[PDB]
Amino acid sequence: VTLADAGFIKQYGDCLGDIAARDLICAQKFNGLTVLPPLLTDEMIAQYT
Amino acid sequence: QCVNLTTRTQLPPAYTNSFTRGVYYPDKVFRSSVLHSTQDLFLPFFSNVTWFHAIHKRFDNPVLPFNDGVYFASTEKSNIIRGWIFGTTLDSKTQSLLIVNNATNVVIKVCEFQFCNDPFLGVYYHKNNKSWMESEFRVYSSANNCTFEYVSQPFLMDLEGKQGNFKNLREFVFKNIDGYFKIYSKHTPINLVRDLPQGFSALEPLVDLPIGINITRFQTLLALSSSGWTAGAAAYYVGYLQPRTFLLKYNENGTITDAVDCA
Amino acid sequence: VSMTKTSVDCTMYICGDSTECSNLLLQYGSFCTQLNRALTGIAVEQDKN
Amino acid sequence: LDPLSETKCTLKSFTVEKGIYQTSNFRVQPTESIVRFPNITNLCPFGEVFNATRFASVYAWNRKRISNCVADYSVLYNSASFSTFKCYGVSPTKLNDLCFTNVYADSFVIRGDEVRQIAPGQTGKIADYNYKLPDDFTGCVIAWNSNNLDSKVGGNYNYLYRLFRKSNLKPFERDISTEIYQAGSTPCNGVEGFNCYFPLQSYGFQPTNGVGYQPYRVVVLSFELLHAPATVCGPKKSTNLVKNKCVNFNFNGLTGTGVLTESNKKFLPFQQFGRDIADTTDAVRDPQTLEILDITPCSFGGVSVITPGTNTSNQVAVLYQGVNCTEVPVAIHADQLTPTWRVYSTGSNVFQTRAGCLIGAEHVNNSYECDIPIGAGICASYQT
Amino acid sequence: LCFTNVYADSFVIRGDEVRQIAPGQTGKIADYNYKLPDDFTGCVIAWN
Amino acid sequence: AISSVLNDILSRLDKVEAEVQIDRLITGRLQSLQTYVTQQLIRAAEIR
Ligand SMILES: *[C@@H]1O[C@H](CO)[C@@H](O[C@@H]2O[C@H](CO)[C@@H](O[C@H]3O[C@H](CO)[C@@H](O)[C@H](O)[C@@H]3O)[C@H](O)[C@H]2NC(C)=O)[C@H](O)[C@H]1NC(C)=O
Ligand SMILES: *[C@@H]1O[C@H](CO)[C@@H](O[C@@H]2O[C@H](CO)[C@@H](O[C@H]3O[C@H](CO)[C@@H](O)[C@H](O)[C@@H]3O)[C@H](O)[C@H]2NC(C)=O)[C@H](O)[C@H]1NC(C)=O
Ligand SMILES: *[C@@H]1O[C@H](CO)[C@@H](O[C@@H]2O[C@H](CO)[C@@H](O[C@H]3O[C@H](CO)[C@@H](O)[C@H](O)[C@@H]3O)[C@H](O)[C@H]2NC(C)=O)[C@H](O)[C@H]1NC(C)=O
Ligand SMILES: *[C@@H]1O[C@H](CO)[C@@H](O[C@@H]2O[C@H](CO)[C@@H](O)[C@H](O)[C@H]2NC(C)=O)[C@H](O)[C@H]1NC(C)=O
Ligand SMILES: *[C@@H]1O[C@H](CO)[C@@H](O)[C@H](O)[C@H]1NC(C)=O
Ligand SMILES: *[C@@H]1O[C@H](CO)[C@@H](O)[C@H](O)[C@H]1NC(C)=O
Ligand SMILES: *[C@@H]1O[C@H](CO)[C@@H](O)[C@H](O)[C@H]1NC(C)=O
Ligand SMILES: *[C@@H]1O[C@H](CO)[C@@H](O)[C@H](O)[C@H]1NC(C)=O
Ligand SMILES: *[C@@H]1O[C@H](CO)[C@@H](O)[C@H](O)[C@H]1NC(C)=O
Repeated sequence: VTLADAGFIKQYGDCLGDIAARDLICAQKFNGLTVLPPLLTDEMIAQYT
Repeated sequence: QCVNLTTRTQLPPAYTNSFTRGVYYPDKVFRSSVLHSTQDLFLPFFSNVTWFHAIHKRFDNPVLPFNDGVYFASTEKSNIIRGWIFGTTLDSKTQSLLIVNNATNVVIKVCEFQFCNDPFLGVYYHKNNKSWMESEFRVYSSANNCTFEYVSQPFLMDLEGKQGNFKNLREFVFKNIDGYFKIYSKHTPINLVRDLPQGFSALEPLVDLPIGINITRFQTLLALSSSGWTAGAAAYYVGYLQPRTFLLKYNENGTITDAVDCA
Repeated sequence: VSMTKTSVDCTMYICGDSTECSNLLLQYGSFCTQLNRALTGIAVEQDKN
Repeated sequence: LDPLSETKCTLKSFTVEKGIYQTSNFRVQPTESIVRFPNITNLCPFGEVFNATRFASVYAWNRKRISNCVADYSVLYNSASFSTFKCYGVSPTKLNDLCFTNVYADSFVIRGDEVRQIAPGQTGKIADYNYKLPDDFTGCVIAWNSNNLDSKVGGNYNYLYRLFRKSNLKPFERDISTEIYQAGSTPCNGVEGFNCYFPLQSYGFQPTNGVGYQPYRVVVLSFELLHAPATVCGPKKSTNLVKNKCVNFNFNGLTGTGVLTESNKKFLPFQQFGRDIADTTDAVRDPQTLEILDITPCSFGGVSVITPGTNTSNQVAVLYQGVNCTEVPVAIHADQLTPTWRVYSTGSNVFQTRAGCLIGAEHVNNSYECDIPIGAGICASYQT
Repeated sequence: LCFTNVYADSFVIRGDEVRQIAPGQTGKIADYNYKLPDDFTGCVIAWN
Repeated sequence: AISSVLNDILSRLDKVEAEVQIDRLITGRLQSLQTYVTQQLIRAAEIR
């Protein structure tokens, strides 16, 4: 399963220049659409499991 | 000067398959890594273009319709295709547009022209100095009301060479919309003997002329004692644009790299 | 079990970098909020699930 | 006043339960303006357009191109000489703040009653048979009575319209042709016949004519905007160009707020603006230095305020969600931002979470049960 | 209808400039000597 | 509206004409979010 924008931090160096162009996630974030992180990380779900 | 050049052979009319050619950049905006859906007057994919050629023996320069605009292209050597006439009456009852790439300059002009029955430009061939010399301009006998004119900065373009296959493909799209005559074009180097090459490449916009005339038809101008001559071999193709919906793919470098004809 | 939590800032989606637009969106009132409550309700529920 | 008062305001309550609450986004504001236009100086030749010695007939309307010059539409628009200065895709005040691709002035003379027919969407013998505008015309129609300039007591018959046509003409078509028109069902040959007409007619323009029956000169200005490399502009000086800082830019009338950057996007010669999937400009060619600048919006994100209950404590912590801390301290209230309370910029208890930069809460190594959920495994609580 | 406070603004202009007295307008009268607010409530009355 | 781009309206029109174009974009954009949030509230019940 190939996730999109897990909420885990964005920092200009990965959203302009080269990684501005081939990016839907940026098109989204630049228009006020934001994806938030789950409360339990994929490590915490694996500890419960 | 005006002459009916009558030394030619009789052939039936030829046609060819325009596989995926005649797409152009639809507006002056940059895009990259995207698939863009646009409706414009585009050349339909796998459509029959009409086909024309110069041989030895053959020299077809006919009047053709110009309805909803034209895709024009030529597989070429030695600079034989030199221009086009566009208009409605072609006989100074109305205005008409002249485009012509002569030996030294390009000229673009709009007049009540009185054009010739068979118009062409002509060259003295290999005459002792080993230089080919442009010497004839058989296109209009009068030019009565010139509302637009342009001539390029001057140049020399060569008039000579012989090869077993064509070396240039030049492609063009012409549209006459709301008083503006729009030209798009592309150059690509080739090695093909006698067909419109199978492939894809997109035409960039070139020039946008405010000419304000009706164009219903058009006629191309070829380069050649008043009859009996050699036609230097070159071949050209004519297709008609249709209002259609295309999906255009831009690569990472922002160039239209592939297309889908929606119909 | 869950889906991507999304927060959308309607004020930035609709009136992107304009005060002139923002002053017109206030004439629709609670519309900008009621959407944030709805998406926050969905987002809070992804942690519950 | 402070993040707690902003939640009290966002919840519309003077007391707030224990929780984490969303509040209006932080957004870094423009440090300064930038303006960029082509560095042309010569003014547009309007003396040859509006003050030519004689105008064309409306059947043979002249078309003059305006290029490689600087406009000042305040010289035109503020003049009382114009009986009409009506715009169809711009407001007349904005013309000095704006850039134009290719510009054509259409010059001709008509009767004063026919100025109403020059507008887009109109019809009647002028609009139908000698001068048509397109439905989506962008530009302005400018007109004035030229009675004293061009009219003589017997009639200045040098100015002509077209009374007859086989079909209505297309937008920006011009018909010079003198072909005879047959209004009868019979064909006709030679020069003249019964119910057969010369298609042009001269106006009886005399200075004794009633207002409306007097000659009006018209200029139609027919420019196209904001989509292509400009050749005419308003009388505004370019600023210097700065990069990697948040600015209010303006490139050829493309105003916007963003951080500029040196792009590797390879524009082909004919392009000036590049667009994003959202249909917004994300790169531009600078008109003085022919290089491509990436435009990105200023740093922003949601602001979530973490609070024990108002019934317990007025202390709160702030999550700048989706942000690297690096940016928080950058968000210095030295300049403008959406939020005002820059009080937390102190830090000395800040924390980088996977959810964003968290300020006003102390990171502790001892795990507890979840209390107020922050995201990505982090939770906050109010404790001794 | 009933009115809270009422002010009559009295002045003389050229007949071409009556178009400039309306709210949202511009030109040397509306810009330099008599401006109405965008959200003007009231009526403009004129005669030669 | 005369454009999809909110700034290309304000680049071209004054406060009287711009409000007519901008309220079109507010009307359509706000309808676009209500459609999204409805479809997401309905999807959240499938995931629940
Ligand atoms: C290609 O076609 C051109 C016309 O379409 C033609 O241009 C013509 O060239 C002659 C000679 O240079 C000009 O003659 C005039 O030149 C100047 C004008 O100031 C005078 O000093 C001369 O006495 C003479 O009057 C024509 O005026 C010019 N035509 C136009 C419309 O500019 C080119 O010569 C052609 N080139 C080749 C290589 O054939
Ligand atoms: C966009 O245009 C770019 C420039 O034309 C192009 O990059 C170029 O790609 C070629 C082919 O991979 C490289 O060719 C050279 O590759 C190595 C050096 O990296 C040499 O060992 C080879 O012999 C060969 O000369 C070019 O070096 C590279 N250009 C540069 C300056 O890096 C992209 O491929 C284009 N992008 C798309 C999507 O078409
Ligand atoms: C540009 O030129 C076109 C060709 O001259 C012109 O179209 C022509 O319009 C006339 C008048 O309607 C037509 O006349 C014939 O109309 C039908 C058949 O089409 C007959 O029933 C009539 O008896 C009459 O003979 C022409 O047939 C028609 N020709 C073409 C090729 O279109 C355009 O109207 C012109 N465009 C403009 C803007 O002026
Ligand atoms: C926040 O941004 C800073 C940069 O300001 C990141 O720090 C960089 O991290 C990499 C990997 O450790 C180093 O190679 C760089 O030299 C660091 N530079 C600086 C100036 O810090 C930091 O990793 C970012 N944090 C997050 C969570 O994204
Ligand atoms: C192209 O022309 C051929 C004639 O050889 C015809 O059979 C075919 O249907 C035509 N196709 C199109 C798309 O015009
Ligand atoms: C060669 O060119 C010159 C002028 O450049 C001309 O006078 C001469 O006639 C030419 N010779 C031939 C054989 O064409
Ligand atoms: C034309 O001349 C008049 C005075 O006759 C002047 O007021 C006006 O500014 C001039 N306009 C242009 C475009 O030169
Ligand atoms: C701007 O000025 C530089 C020289 O200062 C020049 O290279 C450039 O051509 C000018 N801009 C334009 C649009 O010509
Ligand atoms: C809140 O605290 C006040 C005392 O400061 C007390 O009177 C009140 O009952 C408390 N309410 C709740 C809901 O805890």
